[PDB]
Amino acid sequence: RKQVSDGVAHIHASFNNTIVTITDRQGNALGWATAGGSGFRGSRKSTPFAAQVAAERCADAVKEYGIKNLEVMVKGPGPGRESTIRALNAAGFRITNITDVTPIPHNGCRPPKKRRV
Amino acid sequence: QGQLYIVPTPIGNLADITQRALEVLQAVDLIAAEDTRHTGLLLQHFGINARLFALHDHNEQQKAETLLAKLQEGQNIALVSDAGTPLINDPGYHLVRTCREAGIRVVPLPGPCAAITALSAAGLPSDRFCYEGFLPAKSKGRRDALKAIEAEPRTLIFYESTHRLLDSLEDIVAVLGESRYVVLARELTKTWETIHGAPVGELLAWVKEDENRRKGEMVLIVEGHKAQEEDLPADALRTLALLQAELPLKKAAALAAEIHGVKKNALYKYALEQQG
Amino acid sequence: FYEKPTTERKRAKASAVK
Amino acid sequence: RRRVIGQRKILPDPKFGSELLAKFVNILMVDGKKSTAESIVYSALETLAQRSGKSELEAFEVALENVRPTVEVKSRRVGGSTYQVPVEVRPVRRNALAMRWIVEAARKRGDKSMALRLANELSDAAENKGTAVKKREDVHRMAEANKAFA
RNA sequence: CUUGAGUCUCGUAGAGGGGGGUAGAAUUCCAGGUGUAGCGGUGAAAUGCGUAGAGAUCUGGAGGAAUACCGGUGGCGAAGGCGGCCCCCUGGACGAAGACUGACGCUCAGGUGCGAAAGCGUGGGGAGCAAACAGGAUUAGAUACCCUGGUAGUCCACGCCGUAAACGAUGUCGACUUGGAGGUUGUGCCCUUGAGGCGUGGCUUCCGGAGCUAACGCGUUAAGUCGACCGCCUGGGGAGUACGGCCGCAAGGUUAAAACUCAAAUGAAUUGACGGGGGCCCGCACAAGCGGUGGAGCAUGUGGUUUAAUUCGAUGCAACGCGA
Ligand SMILES: [Mg+2]
Ligand SMILES: [Mg+2]
Ligand SMILES: [Mg+2]
Ligand SMILES: [Mg+2]
Ligand SMILES: [Mg+2]
Ligand SMILES: [Mg+2]
Ligand SMILES: [Mg+2]
Ligand SMILES: [Mg+2]
Ligand SMILES: [Mg+2]
Ligand SMILES: [Mg+2]
Ligand SMILES: [Mg+2]
Ligand SMILES: [Mg+2]
Ligand SMILES: [Mg+2]
Ligand SMILES: [Mg+2]
Ligand SMILES: [Mg+2]
Ligand SMILES: [Mg+2]
Ligand SMILES: [Mg+2]
Ligand SMILES: [Mg+2]
Ligand SMILES: [Mg+2]
Ligand SMILES: [Mg+2]
Ligand SMILES: [Mg+2]
Ligand SMILES: [Mg+2]
Ligand SMILES: [Mg+2]
Ligand SMILES: [Mg+2]
Ligand SMILES: [Mg+2]
Repeated sequence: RKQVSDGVAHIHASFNNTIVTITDRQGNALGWATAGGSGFRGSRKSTPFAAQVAAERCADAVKEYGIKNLEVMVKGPGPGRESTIRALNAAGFRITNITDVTPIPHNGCRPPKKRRV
Repeated sequence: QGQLYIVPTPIGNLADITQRALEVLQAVDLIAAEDTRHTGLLLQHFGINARLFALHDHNEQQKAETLLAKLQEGQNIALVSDAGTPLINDPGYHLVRTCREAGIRVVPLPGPCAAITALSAAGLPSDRFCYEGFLPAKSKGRRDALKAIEAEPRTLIFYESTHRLLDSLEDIVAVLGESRYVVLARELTKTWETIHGAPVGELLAWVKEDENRRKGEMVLIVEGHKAQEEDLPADALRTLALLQAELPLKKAAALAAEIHGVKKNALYKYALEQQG
Repeated sequence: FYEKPTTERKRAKASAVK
Repeated sequence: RRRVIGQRKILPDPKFGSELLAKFVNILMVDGKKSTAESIVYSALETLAQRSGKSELEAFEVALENVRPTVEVKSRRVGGSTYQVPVEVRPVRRNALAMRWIVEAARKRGDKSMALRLANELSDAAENKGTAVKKREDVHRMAEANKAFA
């Protein structure tokens, strides 16, 4: 609506789900989509296909704003890391740079006990 | 092709075995037993030799297929437990179900049962009864289980161990009240056999008088709830208390009465009495 | 434990380097 | 492998540019039988108009629409072992792989010579017959059936 | 008397120790903006969070705990142990060249001190983690892993506890005994030209000779050749248990048997099965296709029914158009 035409895409990748959001330079979100929110459900459907579907849905929702150039941030690992990137690039978007902003701790807090399976 | 036999065993008195059971044990090729060693000793006392198979709940299902295959080969398998009869708080459910669904004859044999033996001499109505087996070992779980069966009008049969008799009795006193009549039957068919019936509080007090009275295995017979309708439903009271915690007293009582369809005056009086 | 994996990784010190 | 190479360039057919006809028999070359097929295609199509009631001009490729596969088996080394992992049919094997297995069962299946086998087995496709079409019914077993592990 | 052992002068490296500051990342929580139905979790789920607006993103603030990269078979410490950066206090070790004292030394039963983690007492602190515990799932029902939470505990100050596979399963000190390849700190000389070459010290890692060892293996940092002193052991179970003494708030710790019972227990190494630990090489074994059986009717043969017999043998991979 505001026709800013410039924004940044935040991607949060997790072993169980992936989240894609679009915001402006001031951090104000405009639209978002998730793999679980795009018809898929369960970890057995957490493949990069669901991630790209969610990215396409987010792009369709945010197309009303007329964004053309996006700076994309990657948060954490996950199958839907590059799939979301290509999905949003294919939806008429001009990529600028890929920034990895995964929150790596400097051994501050003790990690939860690892699984025994 | 061969049939499966559910042969009970004595509950502590060797002399309490049936002749048909001995004949079946000597007439079968494999005997599935809870603890081979135990059964082995029992078989030796009667001079019977046969094959023993370790069948307990831990590996029940795992070996159910093997037992089914053995039965299909025309062999006769007899199932026994350390005591009493199988399938009553003893392994055997999965094997019996597999045999039944596979079209294999099942021949049960009458025999000792601790719950039935206790009930016969319990001195309480036996027309209708509910067997519950062991109670939860945890205090919270035990209290919840006791509360769920508080309103049961039928006689209740429970199994009990010397390790938690005192705690279980205390929980019963707290939940069902000391006015309830309970019968404790200990070491049936043994030298120290003792059946004592009394109010729960009196029973507890008597048991605590001497540790010797809480030694061995036990069965609890609880008289069913009396046919009294004066007391209002407990669920309505619980809902009213929760709504009072979350909402004002008047709205809580109105909502509880509306949902449960009961008189509001009685609920309000009970709430006021509890608050006071 | 959070320390056993570190010891297991350090055990490979003598795998093929020395 | 880091990079992959495409298919080798091959010249077209000067007569009519029928790649399907050329690939039908070229893969099956043996004992110098190319001359037999070359001299048989024209002779067969001359009389096929009355032999089968249709001419091999426009009806030669009207019952092969289902031949074109959508998923093909590729031996890919993943997880430390070989697996199918059916991916979209790339042009390298979309048609060549399916074409190489057409005359594998319609070669000497009731005639003493290949004079009439090659043309008749394909002309019969217009009458709910033939074998090139049913071949696609076997690839579906390993595709769209094990998505949990693929 | 000066060679052992020490003192003085100069310099070197070091997560050595105690105390106080401060820095960055991250987790959690609180609050604001944008934004809107999901988020979280799993093998799949559910409990859990969310329209009184979560998760995502941004912007402030609070708090506790730990110090990514450097980082290394690297370094320091008697051992336990010690990792951001800075300051104050402080211990030890090593190297060059001298001067000094002149056996002042080594080892130590008792004794004294230090001593991982868990635990205890008092008073604080509490982000994350997490015994106990609650709930979900699974089961006919359980237990058990798995999931969501979560209390001690984990942190600080003082005091107690004095136990570890507290291990290098190797007590401390001194001397003698072929050699290579490193790492890490010194220092002397040659053009340090420099990284280099020539030597000379301390610590430390790997291979290996003689010798030793039951073998494994050790091998100048010995488990080799000797010397001084101390501690400890003489079958397995009973049992590091009982009784007593001492120590402790408690948990318990330390010292420490006997009856009875068995003819073994145990160490190293060798041979094969096992195996899924693994890797490798083969065989329409699999891969990619060709044609069949099983679908239907026949003929033969088998298992069973009947019969007076339907003779008997093989009747899992090695039988059923087999003996015949
Ligand atoms: Mg037992
Ligand atoms: Mg039993
Ligand atoms: Mg320091
Ligand atoms: Mg210093
Ligand atoms: Mg301090
Ligand atoms: Mg912060
Ligand atoms: Mg050192
Ligand atoms: Mg002098
Ligand atoms: Mg001493
Ligand atoms: Mg501690
Ligand atoms: Mg305690
Ligand atoms: Mg404390
Ligand atoms: Mg406290
Ligand atoms: Mg539970
Ligand atoms: Mg947990
Ligand atoms: Mg938690
Ligand atoms: Mg010790
Ligand atoms: Mg240690
Ligand atoms: Mg030792
Ligand atoms: Mg060994
Ligand atoms: Mg060596
Ligand atoms: Mg030795
Ligand atoms: Mg002895
Ligand atoms: Mg002791
Ligand atoms: Mg004592």
